[PDB]
Amino acid sequence: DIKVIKRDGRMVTFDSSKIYEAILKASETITPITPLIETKLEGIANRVVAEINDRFSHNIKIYEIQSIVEHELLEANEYAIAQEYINYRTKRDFERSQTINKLVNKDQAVVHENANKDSDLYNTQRDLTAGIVGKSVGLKMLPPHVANAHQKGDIHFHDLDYSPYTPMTNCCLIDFKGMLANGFKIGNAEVESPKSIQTATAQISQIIANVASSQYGGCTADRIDEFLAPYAELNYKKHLADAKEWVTEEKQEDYARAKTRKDIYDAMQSLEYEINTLFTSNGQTPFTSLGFGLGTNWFEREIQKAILQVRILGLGSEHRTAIFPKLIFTLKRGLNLEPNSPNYDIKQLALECATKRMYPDVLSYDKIIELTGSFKAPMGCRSFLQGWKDENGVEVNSGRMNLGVVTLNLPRIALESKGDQDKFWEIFEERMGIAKDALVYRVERVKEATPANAPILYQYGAFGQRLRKCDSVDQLFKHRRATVSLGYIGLYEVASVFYGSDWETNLEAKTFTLNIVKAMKNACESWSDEYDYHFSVYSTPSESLTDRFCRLDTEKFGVVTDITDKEYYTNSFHYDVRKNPTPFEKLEFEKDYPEAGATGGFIHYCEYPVLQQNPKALEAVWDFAYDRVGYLGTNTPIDKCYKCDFEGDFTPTERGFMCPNCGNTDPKTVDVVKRTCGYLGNPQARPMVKGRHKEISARVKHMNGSTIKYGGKHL
Amino acid sequence: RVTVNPDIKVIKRDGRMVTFDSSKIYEAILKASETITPITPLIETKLEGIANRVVAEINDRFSHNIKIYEIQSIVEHELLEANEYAIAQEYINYRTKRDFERSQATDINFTINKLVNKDQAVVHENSDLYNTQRDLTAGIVGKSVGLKMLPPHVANAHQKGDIHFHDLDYSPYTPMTNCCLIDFKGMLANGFKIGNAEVESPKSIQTATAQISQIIANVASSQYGGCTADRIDEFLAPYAELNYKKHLADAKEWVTEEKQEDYARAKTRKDIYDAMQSLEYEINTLFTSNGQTPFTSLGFGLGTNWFEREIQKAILQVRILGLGSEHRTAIFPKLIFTLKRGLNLEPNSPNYDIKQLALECATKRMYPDVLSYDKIIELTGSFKAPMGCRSFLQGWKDENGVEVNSGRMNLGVVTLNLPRIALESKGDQDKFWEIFEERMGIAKDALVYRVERVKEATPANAPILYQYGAFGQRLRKCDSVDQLFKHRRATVSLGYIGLYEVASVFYGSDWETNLEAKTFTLNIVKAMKNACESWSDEYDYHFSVYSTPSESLTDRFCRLDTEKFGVVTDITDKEYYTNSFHYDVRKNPTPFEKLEFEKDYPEAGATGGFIHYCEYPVLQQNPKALEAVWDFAYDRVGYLGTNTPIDKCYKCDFEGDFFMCPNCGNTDPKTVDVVKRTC
Ligand SMILES: Nc1ncnc2c1ncn2[C@H]1C[C@H](O)[C@@H](COP(=O)(O)OP(=O)(O)OP(=O)(O)O)O1
Ligand SMILES: Nc1ncnc2c1ncn2[C@H]1C[C@H](O)[C@@H](COP(=O)(O)OP(=O)(O)OP(=O)(O)O)O1
Ligand SMILES: Nc1ncnc2c1ncn2[C@H]1C[C@H](O)[C@@H](COP(=O)(O)OP(=O)(O)OP(=O)(O)O)O1
Ligand SMILES: Nc1ncnc2c1ncn2[C@H]1C[C@H](O)[C@@H](COP(=O)(O)OP(=O)(O)OP(=O)(O)O)O1
Ligand SMILES: Nc1ncnc2c1ncn2[C@H]1C[C@H](O)[C@@H](COP(=O)(O)OP(=O)(O)OP(=O)(O)O)O1
Ligand SMILES: Nc1ncnc2c1ncn2[C@H]1C[C@H](O)[C@@H](COP(=O)(O)OP(=O)(O)OP(=O)(O)O)O1
Ligand SMILES: [Mg+2]
Ligand SMILES: [Mg+2]
Ligand SMILES: [Mg+2]
Ligand SMILES: [Mg+2]
Ligand SMILES: [Zn+2]
Ligand SMILES: [Zn+2]
Repeated sequence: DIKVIKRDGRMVTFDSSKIYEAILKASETITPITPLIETKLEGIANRVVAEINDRFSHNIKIYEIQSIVEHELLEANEYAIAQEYINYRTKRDFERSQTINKLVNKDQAVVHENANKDSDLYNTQRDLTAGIVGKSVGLKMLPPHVANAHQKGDIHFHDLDYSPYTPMTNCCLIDFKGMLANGFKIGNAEVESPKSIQTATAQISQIIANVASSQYGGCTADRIDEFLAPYAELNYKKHLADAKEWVTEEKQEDYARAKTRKDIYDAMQSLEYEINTLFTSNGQTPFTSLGFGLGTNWFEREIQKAILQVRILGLGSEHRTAIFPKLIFTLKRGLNLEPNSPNYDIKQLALECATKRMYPDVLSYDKIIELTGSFKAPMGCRSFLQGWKDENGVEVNSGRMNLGVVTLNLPRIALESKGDQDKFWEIFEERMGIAKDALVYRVERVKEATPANAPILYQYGAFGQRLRKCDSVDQLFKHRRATVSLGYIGLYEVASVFYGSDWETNLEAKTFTLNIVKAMKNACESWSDEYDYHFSVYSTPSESLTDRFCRLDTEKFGVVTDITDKEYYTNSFHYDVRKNPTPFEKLEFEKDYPEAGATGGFIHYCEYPVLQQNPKALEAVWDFAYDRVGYLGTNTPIDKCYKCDFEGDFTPTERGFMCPNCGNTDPKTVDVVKRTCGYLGNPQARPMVKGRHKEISARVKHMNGSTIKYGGKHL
Repeated sequence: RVTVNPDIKVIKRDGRMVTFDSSKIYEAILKASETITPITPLIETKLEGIANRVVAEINDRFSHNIKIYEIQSIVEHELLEANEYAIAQEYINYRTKRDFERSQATDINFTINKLVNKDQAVVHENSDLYNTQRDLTAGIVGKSVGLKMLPPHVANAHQKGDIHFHDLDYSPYTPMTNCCLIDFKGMLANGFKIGNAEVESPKSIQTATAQISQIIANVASSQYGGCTADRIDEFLAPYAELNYKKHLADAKEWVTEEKQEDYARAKTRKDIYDAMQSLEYEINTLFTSNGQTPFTSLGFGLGTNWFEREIQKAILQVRILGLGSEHRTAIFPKLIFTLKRGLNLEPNSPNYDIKQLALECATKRMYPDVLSYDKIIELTGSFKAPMGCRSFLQGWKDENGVEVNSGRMNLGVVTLNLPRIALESKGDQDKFWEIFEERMGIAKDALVYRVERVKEATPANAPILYQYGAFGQRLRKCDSVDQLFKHRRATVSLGYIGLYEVASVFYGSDWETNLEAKTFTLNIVKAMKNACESWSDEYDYHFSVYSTPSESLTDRFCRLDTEKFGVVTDITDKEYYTNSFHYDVRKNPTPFEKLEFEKDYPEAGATGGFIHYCEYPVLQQNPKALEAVWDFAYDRVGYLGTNTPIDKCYKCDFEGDFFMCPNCGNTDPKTVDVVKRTC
């Protein structure tokens, strides 16, 4: 290892952190450290070490290290941190021997957190430029008042990187049943109907990879155990015919049964791994959901079991938690909910999986039907289609899509209200009109698409009906077949402005938040009659919005107590994550909001401790939730550090998450899984924005218990 | 007066190694001083004393080369040692100003705002998928940024059409590499991380081929060129053997002892076919950010045992059968079959049955192309399949004396517009070699730049390549990627095109029979070979002569020359340039005549990339005729591709070469199967 020559002459040992901490001090003079800046600095620090060993062999001087640090800062295009580092380092060199320049424009004086030349994948880097062009051109395509409201922060026009630059749609339920049945053309090949479940799960992932790049939202395989089971019956028939030729007569049925079991497991094992190797143009994996649970026969049951035990096993030899696809298990009274039900053994398997992998989320078969008019898994994260029938009276769920999302900054309306609820509704009506204009423009823009733009969607069965190149894409959107999302956020903050930080026990406060949801549902019903598309109230995931709205409102209104001071906004109608109600009180409080009109999109979370050796505690919440809420997710500490074998809940810091036992943050040797919003995420692999990270750090547990499964060893 | 170590060379910012020149240091210090006070003899004495301390420190801190910023660091250091704080302040301020402005030429936010507003150009060509439409804007930005990053004389040469700097959409904006031979054998044996999964070694051939298609997808997004699975029948065989091992174990529990061996054999043969079927269909459903299928190749043929033979047959059987119910011809991956005397060449050879199958496949489809095992060894120093289209690695032993082929890559291509040089000569070969020497130097500056650019890549920019085995050795995040490029490990491509047009300028249309006309074209290849060998000794990367594929480059050079020189007879009047050294496409020599004429050019030094095309009417639907060409080619050329298959109209059921359809006139690509070579 190379030694370092100090300025006085003595030789010290190469301490790599002296480079990082130097760069850190220069960055902190511009803006406080964040998880995103942390990985940016660590990547730049690695390049410095690389250049040092590439340009020097036995020793290196201090000023030689300084010239590499400044050189690598300019090679990474970090002009703001470089200007600070160079001026300070130069000032100290002049002082030891006895500002220097200004060369950065207003837009380069800020640290760009989502752009790391030394850390990002190539396709991530090039797609970044496509998104900048797309957003810039897209802002001029919008109606100017809609574009102005987005820029100010009154509303949020979602997915500007993709829409309206392209007439892309949002999310959808892929009609896998129709596609796999008749075959389809994908890429250069036009495959035929699969003759086994292995070929079927292979075609599914290839369909997902294609759908993921024809739309800016997620996609779901609804009732996968049911449409996959016929292809697993082909496997049984195969193995049964093979048993006639080779196997003893007394063993032919056990042979075909045992081989088909392994085939089903291998097919779902392939679906798990292949989805985790797929990626869109930005380098990130596709946002995918698998829904299952309503199958009853042996093949449908085995597919359910194989999905869960694959997720339980984990990815690779380290058995890491699979973040994608999202698994959604359907609970149904009489099928798997009661201990006497035939599929109850699968419910106990899904309970084991949720205590080890957080997934699966659970749907209430009946409550979903009541809230949304029919049963289906949510499109992507949490978007629900409403009950809809075709011209022949046939119920149609899979094959339907969402056309776009626009979200209202509700806390802003409360902060502009100055404690006057009459002024709140006055501003609320104005903001609703802007959102209506934005949503109508989205519908017009998506209708300008052509079947040739996304053949997998419009021509080969993903949207249910196959169109010709001459047909209009609106044929699959009109008559309320497609949905349009009117989003919102921060009902807690809206109530805190008028009723204080402990309004949850105030009925008049609760009524206010419920009347806001009903008002949005009322307008959506009116818009749905005006334009004959299904507008619905959507509980927007706070993955990026919680930071953007809180950041823009802090500039406009300052540090408002309980609102902007915490640096995040509470998601939709959710309970204040800082308070600690029981999971039973939480679901009883929140259940009123989807019933009031928030049915276009919704979810419920609960924070548990380590539940791996206590699944019945989780089962009491699922059973309690069946009659009250439709979509329930389970959060439980399932992190793991592979340096000291610690398992539990990592301690959040200003830079991300570190091991509570040894302080390890290296994502190569830690498995940190947190619920971003609906989906799970790896905050050590892809760090979240500061606001999203603050909201995650503010979450308290809802039932007592230990957040440590394995304490770890002393290193 | 201190003398610099003569073993030290200055590495310019664009990668060029130049002679050390202490006057460059003195003049720099002088320019900073003149901004403060006029020069005086007393100041000169101080400035040349400082320059001496700079050269002494250089000799004290570096042994072989030194970068520009390392010299500047010493200049600023010694200025502060000499207590010339006024000069040092002016020098640092000016040097830092130029360093920032130089980095801002790679900034997107500056140029994207200009692209959408005022001065930057968008339409620069002289497509329905959304990801294609979004990728167009990424390439517009990349080409606009890339042109400002290149050395100015390289950019001017490219825009004028004197050279072609390949893949401006991707490099130098990103430090991406070009093509490679993926080291599948190392990845599959030791496991690897891909996406979010740290997968283990495959326990079956079905899992092996599934991991291959996913590796290919991830590699295809980490580079702008093709990738190749070399000797796929051989490294897949150990995984097909695992299928046999577990089938024989199941046979012991379910099958009677008399049938146990036949059970494991039959099931394993089916598993092999199913696995290769998946590889075929999964490759065709892959796509890069532009929506196109990644260019991929499978090389196979040298396997001998039962498992290797079955993998070869399965590959050819799947390709023969076609894609889908209509049995369309699969264009990707390219199949490259290895002929070898004693293994499958002559009718008595053990694998001759596979050659017969390959001949049937190449006739009914287009692929497999064939490689002469012996000729490739003679031309490239060792045996390996071409990376991507036709890029060949040279024979290379690693630091442990082991021959390495898979895991190596090409760093970029720059193609000389040779027909233009001939037209600029005005009939005088003396001016040709004069202009040829100049264009040669410009291409050298561009290739040196590409190597310097790809070395800026970090392992984290492409973990599948640098960290998880695609390039052989696995690097850490704090290592340099150059470890996998240097010591001639990676190749650099010097391209050319249009030897027919060049000779025709000085010798007329029918020069092929002129002995001195061919000697001239062969001297052009030899001049390129010798230059590349010299560049390889200078920079320690393998520069090689590359017969650039025509693609769209043959239209860019011809279109730009038509604007510059007009309609020249036999040159630009046909609206295309003949590829590299190939025989005139308008002339119709026999396959044996064509191969005898063309074999000299790889032998002359065009070995970094080459292929031989034969399009003879007798070869259509005639496996016997094709075998005559393969056999004749084995001892003469190294890489041969035969006829394209008949274009099929699925309506009206016509077969021919047609675009429209002679029997009806259909143009719908859904009911039409047209097969063309990508390169
Ligand atoms: N042991 C070391 N290993 C690697 N880099 C080092 C080491 N010590 C110092 N550096 C580098 C990192 C910075 O680029 C540069 C200045 O860092 P700094 O910690 O202030 O060093 P220093 O020698 O001035 O120490 P101090 O300020 O504590 O006296 O020196
Ligand atoms: N306030 C700051 N602004 C910008 N960069 C800073 C700041 N503080 C520290 N740094 C960076 C640049 C310094 O070279 C490096 C090491 O810090 P420091 O020890 O203060 O400086 P130094 O090593 O140049 O001088 P010295 O050791 O003589 O104090 O950290
Ligand atoms: N891995 C794959 N990915 C995508 N398509 C595939 C894959 N393997 C096969 N296909 C295509 C080829 C056919 O057009 C269609 C049916 O495949 P498959 O179920 O393997 O039937 P098959 O006709 O090859 O019969 P079998 O495998 O049962 O002998 O799917
Ligand atoms: N051949 C060389 N020998 C020694 N030092 C050199 C050489 N070329 C450049 N330098 C050093 C001297 C200065 O400290 C620094 C910048 O000098 P300069 O002549 O402007 O280089 P350059 O590569 O930027 O060229 P130019 O500005 O002419 O294009 O580089
Ligand atoms: N006007 C000046 N004031 C101060 N120092 C100067 C001035 N002109 C030149 N120098 C010094 C510092 C420069 O690094 C060095 C070489 O000059 P110059 O080639 O113009 O700069 P450079 O090499 O940093 O940039 P460029 O990228 O344009 O080559 O001489
Ligand atoms: N279709 C697939 N695509 C990608 N990786 C896969 C796929 N199937 C399995 N893998 C991964 C999982 C393991 O880490 C590794 C080995 O897979 P595999 O050979 O199926 O082993 P295994 O442990 O599942 O045993 P077996 O299949 O014999 O029961 O590859
Ligand atoms: Mg210091
Ligand atoms: Mg397996
Ligand atoms: Mg200069
Ligand atoms: Mg098959
Ligand atoms: Zn630890
Ligand atoms: Zn026809």
